[PDB]
Amino acid sequence: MEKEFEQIDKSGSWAAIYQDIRHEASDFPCRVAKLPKNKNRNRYRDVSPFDHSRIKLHQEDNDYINASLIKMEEAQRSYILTQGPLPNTCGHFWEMVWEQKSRGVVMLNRVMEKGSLKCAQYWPQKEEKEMIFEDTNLKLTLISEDIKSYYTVRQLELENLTTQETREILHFHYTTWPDFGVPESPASFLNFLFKVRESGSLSPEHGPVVVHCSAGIGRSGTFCLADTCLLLMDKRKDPSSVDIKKVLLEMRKFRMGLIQTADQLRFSYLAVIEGAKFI
Ligand SMILES: [Mg+2]
Repeated sequence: MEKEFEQIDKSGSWAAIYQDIRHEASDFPCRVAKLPKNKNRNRYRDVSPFDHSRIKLHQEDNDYINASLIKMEEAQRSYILTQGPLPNTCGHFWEMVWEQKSRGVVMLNRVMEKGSLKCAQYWPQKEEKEMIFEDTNLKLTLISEDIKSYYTVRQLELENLTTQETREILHFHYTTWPDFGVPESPASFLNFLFKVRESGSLSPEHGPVVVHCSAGIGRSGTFCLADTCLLLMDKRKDPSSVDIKKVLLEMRKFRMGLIQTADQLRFSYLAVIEGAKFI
């Protein structure tokens, strides 16, 4: 992978490789996402979940949420990629976390970036000021918060108000992805991924991890692509047979737009290369 990276870098063909992936990426219908009754549940008109892989809310009237299940068969890893919650979809977001039995939520953006709101403040900021989502009958409480230099980890408690059952959720918040471009080094991003792994949030004893940024495709795609490639390098008899382009195209069968720029594609290669040297 490193020799391939050096060749693409020296030939200046990141844009060409990226455009070939965009050209060959799967094109599946998103009929449910485009229904008029779901207009207020979507953040960007160009980012919708495919019907075949969308997560359904266990709701009789409207089961729609902009979220997709990415199921990586060989790696035995699943992820739910979703948009950053909207002011009216926070209850739906936490209903999905509850119903899917997720242990972790991975957030790759700040609430405000470039002076604009990228997602609703969907979790409580103080222990004593819990949030109640009346539409989905859930209460959410901040249990603890550990602020580090490149990321913050929070323990949240989700309570189903109907039964009074509770579930503990870990919120992994990468707070240092630059407003423009990608990080210069993948070191902090890889340390973040390893901290998510260590928590058990990506493990098969739990529901799939819920990952989002604003659209849930750019930085979200880089997170899952790096994690899956590293797992395959550890599992395979020939780790050099792991082709990041092929893994990305496989992921793109489940949600559109994963990796939004040639810069993110180059960053994903860099994170996999540096991650493999570490592992
Ligand atoms: Mg306090």
